[PDB]
Amino acid sequence: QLLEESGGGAVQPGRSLRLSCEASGFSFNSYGMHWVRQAPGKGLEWVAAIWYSGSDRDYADSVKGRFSISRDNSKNTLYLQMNSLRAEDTAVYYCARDPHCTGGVCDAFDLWGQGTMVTVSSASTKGPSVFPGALGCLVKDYFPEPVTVSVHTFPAVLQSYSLSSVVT
Amino acid sequence: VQPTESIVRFPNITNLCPFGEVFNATRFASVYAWNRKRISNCVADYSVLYNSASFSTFKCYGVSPTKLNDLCFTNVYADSFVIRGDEVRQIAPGQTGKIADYNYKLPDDFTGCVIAWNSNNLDSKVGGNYNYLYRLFRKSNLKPFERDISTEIYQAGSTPCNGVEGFNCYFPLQSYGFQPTNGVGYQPYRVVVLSFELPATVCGPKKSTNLVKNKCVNFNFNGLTGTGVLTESNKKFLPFQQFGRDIADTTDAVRDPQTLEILDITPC
Amino acid sequence: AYTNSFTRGVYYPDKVFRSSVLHSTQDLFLPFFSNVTWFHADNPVLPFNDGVYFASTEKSNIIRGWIFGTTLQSLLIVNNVVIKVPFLSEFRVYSTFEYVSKNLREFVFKNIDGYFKIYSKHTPINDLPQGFSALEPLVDLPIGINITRFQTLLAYYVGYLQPRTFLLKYNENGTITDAVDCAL
Amino acid sequence: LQMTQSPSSLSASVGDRVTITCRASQSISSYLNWYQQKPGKAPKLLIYAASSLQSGVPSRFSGSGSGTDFTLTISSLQPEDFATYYCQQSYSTPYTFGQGTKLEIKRTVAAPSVFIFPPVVCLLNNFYPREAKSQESVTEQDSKDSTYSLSST
Ligand SMILES: *[C@@H]1O[C@H](CO)[C@@H](O)[C@H](O)[C@H]1NC(C)=O
Ligand SMILES: *[C@@H]1O[C@H](CO)[C@@H](O)[C@H](O)[C@H]1NC(C)=O
Ligand SMILES: *[C@@H]1O[C@H](CO)[C@@H](O)[C@H](O)[C@H]1NC(C)=O
Ligand SMILES: *[C@@H]1O[C@H](CO)[C@@H](O)[C@H](O)[C@H]1NC(C)=O
Repeated sequence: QLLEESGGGAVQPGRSLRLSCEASGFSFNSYGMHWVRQAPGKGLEWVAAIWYSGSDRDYADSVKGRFSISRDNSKNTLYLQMNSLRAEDTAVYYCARDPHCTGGVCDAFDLWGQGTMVTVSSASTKGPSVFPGALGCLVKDYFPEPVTVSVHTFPAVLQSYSLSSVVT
Repeated sequence: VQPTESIVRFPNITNLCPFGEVFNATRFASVYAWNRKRISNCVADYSVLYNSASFSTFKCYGVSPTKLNDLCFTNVYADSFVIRGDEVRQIAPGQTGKIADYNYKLPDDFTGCVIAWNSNNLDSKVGGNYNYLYRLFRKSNLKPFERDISTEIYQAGSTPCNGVEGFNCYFPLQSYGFQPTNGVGYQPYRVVVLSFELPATVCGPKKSTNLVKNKCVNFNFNGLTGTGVLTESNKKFLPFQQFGRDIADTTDAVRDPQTLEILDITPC
Repeated sequence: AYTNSFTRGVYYPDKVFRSSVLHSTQDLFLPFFSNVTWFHADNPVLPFNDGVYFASTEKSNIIRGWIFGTTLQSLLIVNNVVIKVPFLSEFRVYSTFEYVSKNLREFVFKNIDGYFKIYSKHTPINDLPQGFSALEPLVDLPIGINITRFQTLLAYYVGYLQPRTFLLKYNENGTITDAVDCAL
Repeated sequence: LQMTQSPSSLSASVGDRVTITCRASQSISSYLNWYQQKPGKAPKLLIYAASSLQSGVPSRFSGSGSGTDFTLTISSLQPEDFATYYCQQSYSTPYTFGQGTKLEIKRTVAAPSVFIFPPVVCLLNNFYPREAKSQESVTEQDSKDSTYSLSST
């Protein structure tokens, strides 16, 4: 049993995206389902939740009136429909399951998922321009994360992305 | 001939029973999946439970609540679930409703106790308490002591359905909407049903006396009473047998459970 | 293969000593004069409805134990007894409970009311005689599961218990010597 | 509701006790959960309902408290228990998380090795603890000897 998320990676500001979460290997309809995001280098944050009835649901303070959570108990899927994105809605999004009380765990979401990066910016998809040092790399002016380098590797920084990796 | 004194001979067991692990748990189970636990080989003090001011319902049925420290019991259980306020009156023999017909059903020859209390300050959230559920639709009734954890889709119409939800096809569970400002009557009450059956292992804390013979006294060997003259016996018990009867179908030969010895009961 | 037992299967149904009483009793019993299903020693999975009579003549420690389950939680008995909740030579039976403790071994099992019961006896012989023994209770196992199919293990006989009604006679010492069948 | 978690930084040696405190801002109940996040992966459940261990977690971790004061406590560390620790309230919707207590490994003071690359990048390699010198970028603990690495541009 696991929870795999599909879903996009890059959009313009002010558009829409539709995420997914395909549970497999358990009884899907008897649990509640939540969405939890994570801004890069920051703490966790709670986003949405849907329960058994199909018309009872909650949202955060910020995103309420912009997102729309809904499930579908036949295809074992959970959806999130983001609309009118802002700048700071960029994160990694997780889906998690919280059981109901039968003796064991209760309302502490215990099983989690992969995570699908969502980047919201006005930039366009660009490859890098690798410059050699004198020893290390200066991988500069790309979009979006991630990108691997074949020993230290430094985290990338936003520019008004460019990272660097230095071999000892 | 009048008796002289009394004799009690219980087994030599000392430890206490796990009753804290049933009554003082951090959170119970919902009623459609009610929990269940066996209690065996321990010393059960029912006085300390009965004489608490916490319990707002204590209705023992086959046995009276006062004389629970004296008997000896076989097949003790303990069942923990959570129900509403105006539904405690259905945890009884021969009641009808929804909790007693689709969720938890007690038989007619019931011998146990039914304890409840008010736990509004432990089971109730300010939003909606979506984690205690109960079954609402089921095709038929239940047996005694039969559980049904099956979240398959229901069909209230003549047309069939599938694993989808639509018109006249419903999801069978439902949640209580526990809320810290519900009126008294929709608040969460928290129930434990004991049940036992009257070879015993678990019983009460009566201090064991020492055996006297050959005269007319009282006797209590594992919850079995009477008066009689405890002679020395000649009967040849195979080591699984404990009691012993005649064609008059009364107890006449007993194994002393402390020191393994066969005794006879001749009536005074 | 269908052979016949003619008088077997009676076991003590209660833990009450008696003496010189013609007592009447209603439980599960092996029906007298029943076509028991003699197997041959190869290990068929079998039906298990109420309780199974199991008799095996024996020479050199061939019969070892049983498995009890539904889909094959499940129950194991291996012969020194091991109980936990194929063939055995080497331990190649398979890939939360414990207990420990010529020939004609005769077992009777049951599974009622959350408890698992075993009644036992084994006597000398030189197929199945006219002799009449009884089976003392040997263990009581509270595991409370759904047993519907069992399979014997190796390095015998199988009947089936129908709900019947007997009348029994105890001797002076408190031992069964004869059984009267009232529903034959 | 507004949950306040402290201390924000921590450094301990292998075999100590640590005390994380997570005070709420109005009383709840036994509704509090504790999570562990090794850097990179998903989080993981440790303690639910303010005091109960989750099946799979060892009996080394144990939390306690109710009302407005809650506390997680490890008995004696292992090298696999170094992460960020979060505390979540389950009482009102929205469910707010905490801030995190990053749990570090302690060693003795070492020296940086300063390089410079012409066209610039100034490499400060393999020092401890992390201190100061057009933006800067620092790594995590190099878990063979628990040492930093830094750069500036
Ligand atoms: C439950 O715990 C309280 C202490 O919080 C104790 O006084 C009470 O006796 C306990 N109930 C039992 C053991 O049944
Ligand atoms: C035993 O088998 C014979 C074979 O024909 C059959 O006629 C008879 O009814 C069977 N009797 C019992 C008691 O099974
Ligand atoms: C017991 O096992 C049988 C297998 O033949 C199954 O059909 C039945 O539903 C089982 N009963 C329960 C209560 O699981
Ligand atoms: C009853 O037991 C006595 C033991 O003294 C024995 O001698 C006698 O043979 C037994 N009775 C029968 C019928 O075997």
